[PDB]
Amino acid sequence: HSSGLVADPVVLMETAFRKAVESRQIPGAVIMARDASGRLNYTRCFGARTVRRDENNQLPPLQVDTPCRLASATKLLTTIMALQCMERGLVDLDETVDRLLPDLSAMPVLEGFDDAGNPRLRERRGKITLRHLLTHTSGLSYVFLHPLLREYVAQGHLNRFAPPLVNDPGAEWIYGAGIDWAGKLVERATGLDLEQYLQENICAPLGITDMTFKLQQRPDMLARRADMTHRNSSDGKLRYDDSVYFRADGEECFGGQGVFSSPGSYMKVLHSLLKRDGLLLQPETVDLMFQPALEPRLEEQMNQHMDASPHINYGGPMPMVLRRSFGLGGIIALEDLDGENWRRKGSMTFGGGPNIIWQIDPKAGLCTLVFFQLEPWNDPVCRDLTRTFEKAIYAQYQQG
Repeated sequence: HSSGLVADPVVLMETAFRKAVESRQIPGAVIMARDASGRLNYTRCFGARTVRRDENNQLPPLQVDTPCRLASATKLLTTIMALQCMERGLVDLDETVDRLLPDLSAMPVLEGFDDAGNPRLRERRGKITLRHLLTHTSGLSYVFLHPLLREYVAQGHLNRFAPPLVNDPGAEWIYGAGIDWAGKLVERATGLDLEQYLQENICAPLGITDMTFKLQQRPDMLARRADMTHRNSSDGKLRYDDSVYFRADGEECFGGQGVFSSPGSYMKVLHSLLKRDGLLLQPETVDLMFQPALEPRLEEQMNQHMDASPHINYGGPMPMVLRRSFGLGGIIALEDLDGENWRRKGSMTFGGGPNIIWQIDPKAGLCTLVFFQLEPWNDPVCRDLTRTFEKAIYAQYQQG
């Protein structure tokens, strides 16, 4: 036409999400991207927050303000809370946790079992520090992940705080309860429960009114929450899952998994970190979070473990084989994911069990999130849709 007078990657990506909902591959999704400047403010919602039909045989929509189970996306929130304690001089990242976590310090290491089935417990060697807790290098694991803890529970010997360690601090990178113990350290250092601490130090500075460990105390959030959806392994179909986490909060605030919030409120956290606006942490402390924390020996072992474990895939949509490290808050990419087309070296990421993925990319000046409420973790459809979203957004952002 006439200037001034009266195949898109992003449009194609949005169509892909819409088709995934229409074909019942996913219940719905929320995708968000923000840049440091504020110029990029992209939010899109697709489909439903459940597969359970309401009284009118309708599926309630999944929205930017829908309360969701964050699962392991809670770990970044707890990391920030522990780092605020450090900034306020309540804890040193390299001092022993003995002073605030004598109960964790008293925990033995489970070595194995004797030929009669009796557990073989020994004393932990070396100090556990808050830096070990935040980097998953304390020797703490998870019952569902470790074969020794799996055997220890199956025999009837045992709550994220209860299991013995499986290694000494600094021996190896092991995904586990270290963030739950970092949350407990925050409570001990401040004299507040993690819920009150979260409200005063993460929520209030960002104007967040829907982020809590105590969902049962929020009937407004209960009325609007997503339900969990499960993909059946037998036929790949979507089913309603009555998640125990949506029924009761429990007494303990589990820093590694327990927060419920909306995608919109979670993006406020990511965006504050990307902008280094000082609302949650000093800019120097945010820079520290993105620094590779592992010595060469642990970096090599973590990479060998992850490259060999695509069935676990902590990295979610990141390439299966990549040079990574771990910072304070998530996995750091030590190389560009795909040259100038996608996440850059230095970007940090983590996920939540229901296929939630967050990433902050300081070099590119972008942060993105994808929320699903679909289990199990590492779902191929969610993975592919997340890669498609990120790649389309990076393309549009760089084009100008």
